[PDB]
Amino acid sequence: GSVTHRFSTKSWLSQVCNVCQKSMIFGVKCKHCRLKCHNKCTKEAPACR
Ligand SMILES: [Zn+2]
Ligand SMILES: [Zn+2]
Repeated sequence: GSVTHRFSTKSWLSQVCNVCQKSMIFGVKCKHCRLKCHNKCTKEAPACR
């Protein structure tokens, strides 16, 4: 079928990117593995195991 995980958007308030970690509120939820990362930051964040 497809091994592509679907990401979602989230922005609480006091949350920080789990990749570059900076002043902002950007987060993405990856299923199959369950991870959090900037709106994208794919260049920094690793590959969804
Ligand atoms: Zn980031
Ligand atoms: Zn995943």
